[PDB]
Amino acid sequence: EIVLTQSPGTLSLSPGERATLSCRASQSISSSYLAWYQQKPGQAPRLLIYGATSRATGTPDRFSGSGSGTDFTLTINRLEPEDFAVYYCQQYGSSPGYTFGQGTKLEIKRTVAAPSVFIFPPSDEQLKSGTASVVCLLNNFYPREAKVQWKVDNALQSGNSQESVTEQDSRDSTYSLGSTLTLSKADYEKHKVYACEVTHQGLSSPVTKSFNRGE
Amino acid sequence: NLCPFGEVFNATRFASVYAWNRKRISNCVADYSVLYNSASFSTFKCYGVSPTKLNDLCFTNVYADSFVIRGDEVRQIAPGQTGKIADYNYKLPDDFTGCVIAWNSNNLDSKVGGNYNYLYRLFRKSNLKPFERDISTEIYQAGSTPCNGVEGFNCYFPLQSYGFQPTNGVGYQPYRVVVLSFELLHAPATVCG
Amino acid sequence: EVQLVESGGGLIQPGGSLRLSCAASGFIVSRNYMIWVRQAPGKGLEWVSVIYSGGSTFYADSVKGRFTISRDNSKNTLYLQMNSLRAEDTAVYYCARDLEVAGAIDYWGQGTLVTVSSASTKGPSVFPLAPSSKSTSGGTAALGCLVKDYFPEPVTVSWNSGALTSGVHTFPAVLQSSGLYSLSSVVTVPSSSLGTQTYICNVNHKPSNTKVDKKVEPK
Ligand SMILES: *[C@@H]1O[C@H](CO)[C@@H](O)[C@H](O)[C@H]1NC(C)=O
Repeated sequence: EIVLTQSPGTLSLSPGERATLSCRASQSISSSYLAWYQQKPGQAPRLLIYGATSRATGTPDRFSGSGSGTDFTLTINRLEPEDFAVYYCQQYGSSPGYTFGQGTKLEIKRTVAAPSVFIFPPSDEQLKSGTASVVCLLNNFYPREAKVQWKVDNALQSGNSQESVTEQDSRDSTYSLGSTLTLSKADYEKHKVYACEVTHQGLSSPVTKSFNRGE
Repeated sequence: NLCPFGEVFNATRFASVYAWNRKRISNCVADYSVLYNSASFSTFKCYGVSPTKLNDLCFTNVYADSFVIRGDEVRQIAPGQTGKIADYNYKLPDDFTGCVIAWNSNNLDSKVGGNYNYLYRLFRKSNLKPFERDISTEIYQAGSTPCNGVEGFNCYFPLQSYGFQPTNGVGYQPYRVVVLSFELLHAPATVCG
Repeated sequence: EVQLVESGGGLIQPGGSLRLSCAASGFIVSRNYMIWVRQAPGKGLEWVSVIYSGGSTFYADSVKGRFTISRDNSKNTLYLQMNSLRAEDTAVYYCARDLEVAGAIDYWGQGTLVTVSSASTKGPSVFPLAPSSKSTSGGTAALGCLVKDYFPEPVTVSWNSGALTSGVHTFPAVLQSSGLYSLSSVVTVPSSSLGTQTYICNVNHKPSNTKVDKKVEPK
């Protein structure tokens, strides 16, 4: 059956620029049966365009649809931070009646911003359960690429940490990241200096936050 | 004395499917193998009747219904189908006794830039009964708010245009359709082969 | 106001059944094309089912024979009955109103998460991420709550019962090697506010009947 192939898979552009998103269909369809959607994280998809060119309610003129046959395009003029989203195309003329493209993920660039770094020792409450989680927070940085190096008495720790990254902020276009080092209480009590060392394009040299267990 | 099938099959213009045309055929000799034998048809499905068989029978009337739909929809013109065409535009009965004939009419019904004269009914509260024909154009109320005959949000014109353009894919191209149904009550039998 | 409010999603064992509801306001469900669309975690949109105003129904091949779409006109509600659930049915399920060439899919519900798994329900532990910075530094302090070891998703975190939203980051949950989720929620505030303002994370994990308000205090 019909396949919709979107490209590029990912796109990263600055405010004020123009994004061009392509949707290619594996067979020719009437343009009356193609639509575009915007899906921001945590939300349902929002209809932008239907019938290849018609703007849905609430869709401003800077969003433009075009195309015919096997080739369709969504153009987003005057990009802004809130345009961060996944954009999907959709056909509704061919079997089985509804098909979506795989989406183009749009990132909105901003000036480089270094993370603010914080380290959190485990709570006494958690230690009472027999486990120690040590948390390193990298707040409001750009670009997304960042390196967290855990050190315990200056031994570099591998295999015992997990990271999570927020979606790009819709207002300030930054990311934040948390890294959690997990130890047993007995292991945690065998060492003194807990440090997370952070590398990022916005830092001229790596930043280290640390604490001494018990201090 | 000869049935005017050419009037139906060779008509210059065909009806939109929602306003499908019915021709009553009476007091004539038919002969459908001459009609069937014709590489000029992409669909020729008969239900009940066999084609080479129809030359033998006598019905008290024959109806030729005709209209245009999309290539992908021809499959809905069959007993027991569902979909926008079967539900809201043209409906055959489960016990249909007749033949469905269709051919690609792209070279007649398409235009550069789209021919928008052919319509289908998109919105309708209930399914059509078999051989029911609904030509109303009342604004369709999709919500709680009355439309008062004005189109708007949740107030949609019920008919929509096909967009027949010549380079469309075959499933989006127009197909002309003729449905022959065979009527046997108990009275004169005015149509034989 | 016109809207579609979904419910019914949650944890179900493989082979089990769940019914999703979609309560409409304004739209008359029985007069519209109504659909269900699902989105597996991190994946794209997949159309699931449609019901016509005249009552015709259609289904994607991946759910045919196991899912049933239906409606109740008196409650103006759309349902999806899902049977013989499998791990790959795990997704956020959306209902939506379709207008086809008159407007495609213009209104969508908020989504309800279905998790198909035989892992047991477990409620989180909530631990403070206490601000290190002194209230006199003249700078910014970070504080938060670690919501640890829970199943299934989701949990919700607010701060000061929703009065504090600026500077909050609630991170995506991570699946730990135990098969339990963990997440942190953090907020940055002026360090000078640590002596005058109380900071409380409100955590709710409905599957385990866990509702926790934790005060996060400096140490
Ligand atoms: C339609 O017109 C063509 C013209 O070539 C003719 O051959 C055909 O028999 C006609 N169809 C009828 C008479 O049913």
